[PDB]
Order: sequence, then structure tokens, then C-alpha cells
Amino acid sequence: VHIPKAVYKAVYAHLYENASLALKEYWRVGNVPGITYVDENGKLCNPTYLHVNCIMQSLESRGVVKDTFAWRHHYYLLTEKGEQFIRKELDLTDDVLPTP
Amino acid sequence: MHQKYTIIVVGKDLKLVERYVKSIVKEGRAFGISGPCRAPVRRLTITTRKSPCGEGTNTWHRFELRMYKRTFWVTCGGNDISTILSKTVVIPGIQVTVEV
Amino acid sequence: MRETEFCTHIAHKRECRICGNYNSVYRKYGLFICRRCFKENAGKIGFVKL
Amino acid sequence: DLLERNDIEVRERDKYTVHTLGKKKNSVAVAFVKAGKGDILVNNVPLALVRPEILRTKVSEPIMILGESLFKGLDMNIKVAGGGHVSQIYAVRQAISRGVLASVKDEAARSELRAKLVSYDRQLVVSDPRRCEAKKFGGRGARARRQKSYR
Amino acid sequence: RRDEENVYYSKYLNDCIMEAELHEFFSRELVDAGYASCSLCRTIDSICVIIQCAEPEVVMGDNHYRLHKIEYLLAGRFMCDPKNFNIWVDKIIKRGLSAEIMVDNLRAKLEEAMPIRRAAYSIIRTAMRAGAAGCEVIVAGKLRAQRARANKFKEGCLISTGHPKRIFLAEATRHIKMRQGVIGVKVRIYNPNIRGAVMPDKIEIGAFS
Amino acid sequence: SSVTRVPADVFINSFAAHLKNRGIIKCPAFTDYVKTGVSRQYAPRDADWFYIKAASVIRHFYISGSHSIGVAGLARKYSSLQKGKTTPHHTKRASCKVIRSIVSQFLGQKLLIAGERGRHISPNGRKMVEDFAEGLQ
RNA sequence: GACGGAGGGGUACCACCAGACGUGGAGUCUGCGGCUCAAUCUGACUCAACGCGCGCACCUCACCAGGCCCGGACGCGCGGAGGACCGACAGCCGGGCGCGCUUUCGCGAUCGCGCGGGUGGUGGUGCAUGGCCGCUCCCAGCCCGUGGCGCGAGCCGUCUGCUCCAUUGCGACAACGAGCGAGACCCCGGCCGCGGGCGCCGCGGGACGGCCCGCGGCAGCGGGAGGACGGCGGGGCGAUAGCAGGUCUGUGAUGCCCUCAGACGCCCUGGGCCGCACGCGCGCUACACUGGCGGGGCCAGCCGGCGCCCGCCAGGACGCGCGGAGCCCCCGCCGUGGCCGGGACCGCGGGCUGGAACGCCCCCGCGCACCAGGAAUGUCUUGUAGGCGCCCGCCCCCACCGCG
Repeated sequence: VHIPKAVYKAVYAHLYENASLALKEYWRVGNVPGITYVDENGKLCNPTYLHVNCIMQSLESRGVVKDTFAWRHHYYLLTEKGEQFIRKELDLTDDVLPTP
Repeated sequence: MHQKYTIIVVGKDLKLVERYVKSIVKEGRAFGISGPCRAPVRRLTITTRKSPCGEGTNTWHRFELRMYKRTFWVTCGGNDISTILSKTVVIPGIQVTVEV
Repeated sequence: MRETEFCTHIAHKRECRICGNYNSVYRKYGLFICRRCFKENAGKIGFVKL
Repeated sequence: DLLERNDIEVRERDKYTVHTLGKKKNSVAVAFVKAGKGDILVNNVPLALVRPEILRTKVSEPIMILGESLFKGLDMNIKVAGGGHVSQIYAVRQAISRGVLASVKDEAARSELRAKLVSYDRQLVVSDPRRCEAKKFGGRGARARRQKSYR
Repeated sequence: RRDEENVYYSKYLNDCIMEAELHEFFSRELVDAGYASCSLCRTIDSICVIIQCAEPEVVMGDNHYRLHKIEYLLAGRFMCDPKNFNIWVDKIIKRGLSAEIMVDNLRAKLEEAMPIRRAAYSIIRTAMRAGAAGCEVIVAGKLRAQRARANKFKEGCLISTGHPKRIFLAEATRHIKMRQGVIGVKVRIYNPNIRGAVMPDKIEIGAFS
Repeated sequence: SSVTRVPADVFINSFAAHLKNRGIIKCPAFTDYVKTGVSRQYAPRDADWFYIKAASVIRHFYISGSHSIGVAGLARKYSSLQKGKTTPHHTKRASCKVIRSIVSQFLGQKLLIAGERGRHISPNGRKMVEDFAEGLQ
């Protein structure tokens, strides 16, 4: 699907700030939590469960994240090459820091 | 001063839950703690056919995880009850929860 | 469209928390755990043989 | 419902100095005994008359044996919880047998009566050791297994 | 009289199920740490996690950043308390006595093409150097044959049954994945001298007076 | 006590007569067709079954006293096995409508007063039920 | 070593004595074979397949009869902003789907196109495997260090003597010391302290073949007791060496081949697994008077809540903090009749869970065989068998099934 830039940014904002993402099954539970993108007229939304899965799989392929699968759950951990990716995406400076 | 507090102590191990009880009794001299109440153990019981495959005599694996709860009622000020809890010895995997 | 038809709710989907298998999901308590997967992780939970 | 948190709370104290317990396969007779008129109530029903007929004579069996006149002068509020109709009658009888003895006082004459009663009906002062056994995975009973289809 | 809903142990059950997933993840992710045991402090919503592992230096000490990343993963994956969910990492002494750290090294050594005989004997020696009274290893599977073979290497005396073994024997199973396919490493270590428990059978008589 | 002293069976049959002679309860007469609950297969042939049922139900209300009883709860006391299927017999409590009707008349005749949850025997009723037992024996 | 219809010890209701309670015979219920099929997904075949792989309206779900789309990632060359990608009103065609079409209206770099390569697949093979688990084995055996014996395979310790429930002991012995298994242990009892009570729940004792009488190198045993408790209350763990036992359809278990965009991906619909000329395995209910049937009392444990009214029930609405079997006992009716034994299909009817019966429930009909099961075999020793109910599992609804 044409994944919204708002969805994409929230995944990377959660990743840059908390340095960790996760995903469960396709069945939605109010969609994916931890990602609260807003459409300009839209109320605070949650990206469809399918949407976060495709970008993060692509990001694992690029080298943005490293994953360990436990109890049918994803366990992404930020990579340093990924910090450059997310910082460029957020047009951020190196001085800006993740919560660690 | 006299405000009642209901506290619950839950542990998988009887000895580990007993440790918290003995600690609470010692530190309850200062704030007049009530005598402990030992609840009937509520058991999560799973009897499962041991064999992953049906081949073989049907055989049953009996697994039990009885949960032990102890009840504490103190008519004492909140700082005083927090003082008993923080001071009393704490063992990992033991749960203490307070209800007013 | 495929969008409007993909996974229209037809039933509850229940899978072991550890293995994600529909068969023998187990709802006896809060543990939605596979009957075969249960035995392997019974020890970490602490379920023990009498 | 056996062994309830309060052993006897319908009646508390009120001259009930003698206390006894009779056990019979999940039948607990919590007996509250006082030195009263000499008539007794079991579960708030007269000891002489109980709903089963054949069992009524068995319920009165210890009374006549350890001196009915001795039992006269003692009132009881025994309560039996749990167990079953037969189990309940045997546990009231055990409580009744013990209940007269403790109140009488331990002396040669009490001892002589105790020996006379326990000889007449054995296991009257001794709780039945047997407790229902546990069914195993073999079949439907503690010892019984399923039929062998192919020998 | 009391109501029986008692959701107190229901909370305790989600805490114990959560400890199990934490282990599942810690075991796969912290191969370098040789992670062994986890738990949660969980005191008034402060989910401190006690983890005893051979070495936190690989996951912590990198500015302490990687340990922090894991803490954020666990709070965020369990949708629970951030900042409260710290992980307290420790170091295990006598790694030869621990089965998990020896089994985790065995799986690596075997995957690195170290010979089966020597590799099991290297682990056997670690328990003997540590002084543990008995260690065994039962690698099993397509071991150098089209058919399955089992190679058991053992040094010293190891109890096999009874209740003591549960609280006196250490068992760890790893699945190695060489080019042939799945192989199953195993380690069992028995120590009569562990914590404050005595093997029940041995009566100890030492002096005339 | 005293209610226990009368054989309860003796008291119940006499109480049905006391209800009929003294005009207490008044059998509905719509009770004719109904059988005493799902379990029963042949239906009551006694023909004084509502008077017989009423006598015990009020005695049961006295036996509980302050405990408080409910219409479904009384049916559990009157439960019997259900038979006639290949599947083995399972106990089945009685139908609520007949029992509920009996409790309604007692509240009108001052033998029942509503308590927390279920209704309990009224003080005027307590004396009448106990007085009859001692008088009968 | 395996075996003997060879001998000598033993031993076990998975063996027989002495009995019990049975099946097989009848309806039914579940599984299997056969078959029918569009599809009847299968796996498993003596013990050690066959209510087994924890309850099939859909889902599950692997199967069919039709369809939907990518969930081909990430990388190299090539094309692409008036558009790469990418939906859509009405009408059509079609359960249905802008599914397609006629049609004209968008999208907005989130890409196309080939390739290098993914990715999934309840596809196969448990005769490539891990893991688990069955089974030998409810077995008591299994081995070691050094020394002895033989050229070695191999022996000795590991006993052709005695006791155990037991390689359980003892007194021996070219063996002498060690282990592992059995014990021990641990959970749950039944009795006795103390501590505790929002719930009769937390730690200790007691019981040891100790004592007696024997018979005994011994090991013990055979009685007698005393003592809640007796010599193995009941279970959990269960050696070594294996098995071409079973599961790839539990498993970011997994070799390798196949499938991969019209997918063996994934959804959506409807049916399948429950179709029955059949043979069989596990159960249930019967075959009545030791019984049914109508009332009256009323006794439980695992561990668990209810009030009010409406209705023949079934069920539902309303409300809220809590509750409990059968058997049995007492009185009646039937009066040996397939009867008032027994309840099988079917004719309706009223209801529930449900998107939905093709599920269940209740009532009013109906009134199936079976009047005690042939040859064969199974289970079983004190709170035991059996009789008799309740709980819980999978559960949308449902059990005759299993755990209890």
C-alpha cells in the first residue's frame, strides 16, 4: 500500500527516541500501538497492522534494524547505520540524542 | 493515623511468600500490623497428554502452579505503611499490592 | 476491493502466545498457551509436576 | 462444607465446657457439649429421632452402652458437616462416645467404662483411617483400568 | 464471608507468563551474555528486571546504551511502564558450574567446526576445573553419518533420578544447525555442594567426639 | 427447635390440611396441568400436590429463618434426576413458576417479608408455622 | 547375545487361585476398516492403531466447487511528475467483488521493468533430523579405576549359599575399592503440637520391623501386639542399552526436493471431514418388583455467587452480592404384562447460542430392538471393585468422551 509519510515518520520517531520497535500478528487490536500518527484533519490514529510490518521488513533489509523473533513478536533494535538513516529522514543533527 | 489499608502478598513459592510475611511481622511492630491471613491456595492446574503425538498409551502430565496469597490490614497513615513495605526484606518474584 | 474483503471477521483467532498454533490453544486460565508448547515452557512459568 | 472456619458459632460458650471431634471419611462431627438436662440435639435435631430409620438405632448405640444415666445430665449441640448420611451417623457416634468420657473425669471407673464401650464397638473412639482413594489415568477408578481392546 | 473473584493471582499469572517471554527473548538475543535466569522486581509498577548472565559487558558498557535499548524494547513490547522497566544486569560466577553458559559455548564451538570429541571434553574439563562433581554431554543427530547417531561424552558421577536431581542437577539443551541439519547439544551437571541443600541419601559422620 | 421435634414429614402433611381447612394459600387450580418441574415424566397424581408443596415450602422458609430464600433456590431443594435418554441421568431442579406462585401467596398472608436478596419468613408467619408444629405433636 | 515344547530358583489380578463386575448379544454414541463421492484433509494397525493426535454450522482446515489480490523485500541496469505507482459514481456481467467491462474521474513517488536474490507453503519424507514422547521395562539391572585370567572375542569384581517388593541385604569369594538405577527424595493424606485466621492455613513431631514371643551365622522372617496410623497409604521422579515406534499437521524446530503471482502465499463464499450394502474397537442406556413412577425428607468433595418477575418448559428481561448433588431414607401407586420394563427414530410445536443449523434445549405425540447375550476375552483386592451423582478440559452452541 502507499504507506503514509505520517505513519513512516512515527515509526522512525519511536525508533530514534526509544531505540526499539516491536510487532504482533496481522489481526488488528485498534491497529499498531506505540505509533500515533495524525492526518491533518485526522484524529490521533494508529497505523494499520499491515503498514508497520512492510516498512520494518524493508528497513531490516536496508540495515536500519536488527530483529529477534520471540513468542510471535518482532524485537527490532536500532543499528548505528540506522541512526544515520532515521536522522537524515528526520533531518536531525548528530547532537540530537535517543533516550539512552 | 487510623486509615485502614488492605495489602495482598502473592508468591509462586510458599517459602518466598513466607519470607515477606516474616519480614512484615518484624517491621509491623512499629506501625501495629495485623496478624497474617493465609488464603486457600488457588491453583492453576494443567493436565496435558505428555505425548506430542497420539502414538502410545494415552498418558497424562499433571502440572500445578498453586498461587499463595497473604492478607494484611493496617489502620495506619500512608507514609507509615510505605515505611513498613520499603523497610521489610524484598525477594524477587514476590508481589505486594495495597488497596484503600 | 481486496482491501474491502481481506480478513473480514469470520471467527475468533486464538493462537498459543509462544508458538502461534490455532489447535489446542488452551483458555483454562489467562494462559493462551499451546498444549504441546506448554510442556516446553511450563518450567519458566513454574508449573511443576506433583 | 466440612471443617468450616468457625468450629461452632450458632452456639458459643454458654456452659459448653466439653468439646469433642468425631471423624468418618470427610464427616466431621464438631461437638459442643455442656452439662445439661441429658437430652442432645445433632444439627439442631433431636438425637433420639433422625431421618433414616435403620441408622437411628446405630446413632443411639454408644448412648446405652456408656451408661444412659451417665449421659443424662449432659446436653450436646454437635454439628456434622460434609461426609454422607452413613458417614455422618458414625462420626456423631464417635463424638458422643468421646464426649461423655472427657466430662466424666479420668479415674478407674471412667477407664472401666471406656474399656467396656471400645470393646463392644471397635473404632468407636478411633477415627476411621480409611480415606477415599484417588482415580489415576488408567481408567475410571483408583484401581480399575479401561478394557484392553487388542489384549 | 468473602467474594471469590480475587483478580490478585490473575495479575500474578500475567507477571509469570511475562517472565517466560522475557527469558525466550533474552536467550536468543543475549547469546554473548550467555543469559541464564530472569525475573521482575515489579514493585508498585517498577519493573526492575533481575537478570543473572555470564557477561553483561557485550550488551552493557557500550555507553550503557544497548542495555537501555533493550529496556525500552521490553517496556514498549509489553506496552507497560517506561522508565520503571529498568533491566539490572549481573555477572555469573563459576560459569563452569552453570549449565547454560557451558551449553552456549558448546553450540558455538561445534558450529565453528571444533571436533566433537575435544569440544565435549573441553566443557567436561570446565566442570572438573570448577570442581563440579560430574558433567555429561549428549550431542545427538546426523553426526557424521546419513543415519542419526548419538555421541555421549561424560566424566565423573551423575545422579539420574529422584526429587534431588531437580534441585541438584543443571540441564541445558541447544539446537545446533550445521550444514547437515539440526543437531542437539545437551549438558547435565550435578553438584552435591551447591546452595544450602544436602543430597538426602548421605549421612555425614566425621569425628569420634 | 420444636419444628425439629415434630417429625417434619408429619408436619408437612398436616400443614397442607391446615392450609385447606383454614383457607391459607388457596391452590391456584392452574396448577392442574403443570408437572413439578422438567425432571418429572409422569406429572403429580396426588391431586393435593400444591397444598403438599406449599406446606413444606413455608416450613423450609421457617427452617432457613433469617438466611433468606429465592424462587430458583427453592427449586434446587426439590431437584430430581432426569431420565429417558441414552445419555446418563443428570439432576434437574424444578420449574420456577409453581414455586414463585407459592411464595407470592405467603407474602399476602403475612408469612413472608422481603429481606436482602431473597424473601425470609415474616414474624407473624414464624409464630403460626411453629405454633402448628407444637400443636400437632 | 537371541531362543528351547531344556532343567533350577523365583515373581506379578498388565498372571492365574477363590471370587467379583463385565464386555462380546440389542438399540444408540464415538473412533476405525470398507466404500460412496465435487470434496469425504489426514496420521496411526498385536501388545505399544482403533472418545487416539483436548468438542468439525463458519473459522479451524490441511480438502473441494468457484473466485480476490501481494504480503517478489532489499540491491544493479532500464523506463517514469502531468504523471511511476493507483482507486472509482451509474449501467452491465456476476452469491458477491471497479472481478471484469462500457464509461471518465481521481491518485501522487509511497515506484514499475527485468535481474541478483528473497519470502511464505498444515506440500512430501519422522527411512535425512533436533526436540518431545511411546515401548522394551509396573524390569532390576547398568557400568568404572587398578589388579588377576586368556592369542583374542571376552571374563573377574557383577556370588550355582541364603533373604527382599527390589544387584534388598548378609556371610562369602582374584579380586579390591567406587558409582548409577531401587532406596532415599518430593507432593497429597490420616493423628499430635504451636503459630495464624478476609478463607481452618504456616512450620515442626510421630513410626522405627523400635518393642514382645519365637525361629534365625546373618539377612531377616512368622506370629503378638501396643499404638489415627505397620512392616509397600496413594501418587511424582523414574537406570543402562536401544527401537528405522510415532509426530516435518505444536515448534524464526529442521536437511533436502517440490509450489511460488492463475502460489501449496493469503483472503472471500458455499459445501466437506458428520455421506452409508457393510466388518470391527471404546463407551452409554436397557433388558424391570434388589424395579420403575408420584410425592416427602436430605448428604457431598474437586472447589464453586445470586435476587425479582414472565413463561408448560425452554428460555428471557429485570436487578444484585454472594451458594451446594445424586444414591439413600419415609409414604403412595403399579402387580409380572414388552406393562405403569425400556427409550429408538420420526410427526409437529415452543425456545436458545448464534451473520448464520446443517448444533443444542424443552413440551405434546410416537413407542425401536433387548425378557440377561454364542465362541471367545477384559478389568479387579479397603474405603477396594462396583453402584451413584458433580466438577473441569477442548467449548459460539454442544459429552454418552477424557481429566478428575
